[PDB]
Amino acid sequence: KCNTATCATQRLANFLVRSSNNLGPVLPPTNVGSNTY
Repeated sequence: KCNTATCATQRLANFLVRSSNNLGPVLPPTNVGSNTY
């Protein structure tokens, strides 16, 4: 890192901010057919 975590984390921030992909707090697509069709 340079001084704090963000300077360093600026690259992994992605790893985490993008990590929300699996969580998917929301999903316009649909939420009733995710096991068959």
